[PDB]
Order: sequence, then structure tokens, then C-alpha cells
Amino acid sequence: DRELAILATAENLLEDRPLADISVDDLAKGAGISRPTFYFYFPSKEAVLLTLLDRVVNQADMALQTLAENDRENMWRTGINVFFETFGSHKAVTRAGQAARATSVEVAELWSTFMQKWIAYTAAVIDAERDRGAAPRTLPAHELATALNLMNERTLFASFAGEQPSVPEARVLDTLVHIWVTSIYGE
Amino acid sequence: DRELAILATAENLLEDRPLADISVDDLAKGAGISRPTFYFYFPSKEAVLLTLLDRVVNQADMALQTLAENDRENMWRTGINVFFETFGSHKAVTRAGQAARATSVEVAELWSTFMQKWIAYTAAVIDAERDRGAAPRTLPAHELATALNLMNERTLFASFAGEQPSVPEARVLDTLVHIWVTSIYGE
Ligand SMILES: COc1ccc2nc(-c3noc(C4CCN(C(=O)CCC(F)(F)F)CC4)n3)sc2c1
Ligand SMILES: COc1ccc2nc(-c3noc(C4CCN(C(=O)CCC(F)(F)F)CC4)n3)sc2c1
Repeated sequence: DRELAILATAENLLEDRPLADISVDDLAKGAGISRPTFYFYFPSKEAVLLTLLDRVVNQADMALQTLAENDRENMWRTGINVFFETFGSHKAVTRAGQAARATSVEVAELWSTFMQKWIAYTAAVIDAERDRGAAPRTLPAHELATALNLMNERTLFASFAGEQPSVPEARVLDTLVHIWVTSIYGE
Repeated sequence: DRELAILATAENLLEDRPLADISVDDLAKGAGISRPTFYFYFPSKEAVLLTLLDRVVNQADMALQTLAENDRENMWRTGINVFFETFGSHKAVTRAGQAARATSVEVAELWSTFMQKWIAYTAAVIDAERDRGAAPRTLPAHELATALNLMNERTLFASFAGEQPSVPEARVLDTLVHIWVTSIYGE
């Protein structure tokens, strides 16, 4: 498709510079189409990013659903690793998509929809752990799930962007898993 | 000062709308000065926000220094509460300042400088807890401190903005304290 060519070009260019510094002409050129032909597939470069982010969050979400059809530390590590690997494989899209949350209501709403879904799935697993006697009844599961998921969002994305400060990318999985296991199973 | 009047006006208007929708004329008007007189004190509305954020982060930082000159759960709760109360007392400045991290290198660098300072202070306290035998030698203190501080940044600011998703503001302190105590003292 010309559609897939535009998406691949946008992902490539986002590795070099932000969306602000990519023109519809750059996207058309890389995709081997004219400018007006671009506007047939997407109303704006912003819509291209929204589509790229939607594919990445759906890939993470489908990978977590795959896990869910089947030791406590290794379970949480495997689950966190879906997001580490999936977002970690699409750092430029992840970075540009997180920035676009501030300027695009559609990007804000996509990110918010999936965060609510992943928080609800986390809380359901914590509740099942509590029901089976593996985890103590401490905080409300949904509030614990919210903070742990927000920690992961901020910590993954700071590490991938090499922000100062950040956990080094080679330490971020062990770091998050420790905090998830001690806070879910502790006291 | 006319300076203090501009800062107070900016903090007031940021409660109603974002910086983008506040003009130098609104700031001058509220401060009882002309437009050119405004430019005597500040080069831009962006500089006004940078100054407001600098005062708020310094107030938090001075309050934490005050604590530091003197049960483990209550210690961490008191320390987290400096940020909850200080930022919670300046929600409009906090919100606009966090958004400005994306568009102002000076705002990005202020926030990054103080986060490094608070992470280093957290890690020093964790290390002292380990040295005294109160906390086990688990993760590297500085990496644990980084993730817990990033959790607090994201969780406090989502709660204050009423984002979906967020921990309710009346639950956020208990939530963060649980995760800090179990991850610092656990295993
Ligand atoms: C085969 O058996 C298994 C194996 C693994 C496994 N993991 C499970 C799980 N439940 O909830 C979560 C979170 C989703 C959000 N999550 C995130 O980190 C979200 C990151 C973000 F997108 F938020 F930034 C972290 C894991 N994982 S159930 C399960 C069953
Ligand atoms: C009288 O005895 C006491 C009493 C309290 C007490 N608290 C201490 C402490 N050490 O590190 C921190 C963190 C700073 C960053 N922090 C944040 O939440 C930062 C929030 C952010 F700005 F990051 F968003 C959370 C507490 N607190 S030592 C101490 C000694």
C-alpha cells in the first residue's frame, strides 16, 4: 500500500527529528507519491503519528492478551516486558506519541483508553492473587495498579529517551519488577 | 514590587486557562502596569512561568532540607507530603510548568536539576537505612530512587490534573507511601 509506505517513512524520519520538523512533502517523497496523493490517505502529518501510535499500543495490547491466555516474579516480569520490548522496539513513535498527548485530543484519548484497560487488567490480576491467598489485602487494587502503571509509563519513556534523570535502559526491567513484586506481595 | 504583582497575576490567570491563552497585556493589566513596563521585568510570558516554577520547586526543596535537619513509614510519608502539599498548593503553576518542559529548555533543565537533587537525597537516605540494618541490600539505591521519584512525579501531577487515569487526590499519599515502604524495606 501507499498507506504502509507513508507510515514506514514517518517512523523512519521520526528517528532523525520530531514531527514539527517533518513536512507532508518529506512523507510523500519517502513514500514515492505526490503531496495531493498523501492527502488522499491522511488529512495531516498528525494523523500519520496517531495511526503509528494506534498500531504500537494495539501490538502491546494484543501481546498482553496472548500472555493472559495461560513464580509471581517471572509472571510480572513477562507482563512488564511486553511493554519494554514493544515500546522499546518503536522508540521514535513512542517519544513523538507521548509528546503529541499535549497537542492532540485524539492522541491523549488513545493513550488514556489503553492505560485504563491495562490498569483494569493489572487490578484484576492483583485481585485474583489476593483471592488465591498469594497477595495480602493492602491498598485498593485499582489505586495500586494505577500508580504502578503510571510509574512504568514515566520510567520506560524517560529511559528510552535517555532523559536526565532516568534508569539506564539495561536496568529498567529489573527496577520495575522489584517495585511491582514488593508492593503487590509485601505486608 | 511590580514584579510580585506580575507573578501573582500570572498564577491567578493560569487557574482559568493555559499560558498560550494569556497575553502579556492580560499580565500587565492585572499587575497595574503598561505593556512596555512588563518587558522591563520579564522578556516573555514564558519567563514569568519559569520564575513561578523556580519559586515552587525551591519552596519544596527548602521544605525537604528543613525535614532533613532532624517509624520508617511516617518518615517517608512526611517527605512525600512536602511535594504533595507544595505542588498541591500550586496546581496551575505545576500543570503549566510540566507542560512547558516540552517547549522551554530552561523549564526542562530546572525540573531535571531538582529531580536529580531529590533522587540523590532519596538514594542517600535509602543507603543510610541499609547501613543501619533497617533496609535490605536489594536494587542499587540510585536506580530504585529514580523509579520511585518518577512514579511520584507522574502520579502527583496526574492526580492534581484529574487525568483519566489517576489516583484520586485523597488516596495518592497513602498509595505512594505503600509503594515506597514495601519497595525500600521489602525482601
Ligand atoms: C503466562 O502468564 C502470565 C504471564 C504474564 C502476565 N502478565 C500479566 C499482567 N497483568 O497486568 C500487567 C501489566 C500490564 C500493564 N503493564 C505496563 O507496564 C503498562 C506500561 C505502560 F503502557 F503503562 F506504560 C505492566 C504489566 N501484566 S498477567 C500474566 C500472565
Ligand atoms: C524528620 O525526619 C525526616 C522526615 C522526613 C524525611 N523524608 C526524607 C526523604 N528523602 O527523600 C525523600 C523524597 C524526596 C523526593 N520525593 C518526591 O516525592 C519528589 C516528588 C517529585 F518532585 F519528584 F515529583 C519524595 C520524598 N524524602 S528524609 C526525612 C527525614
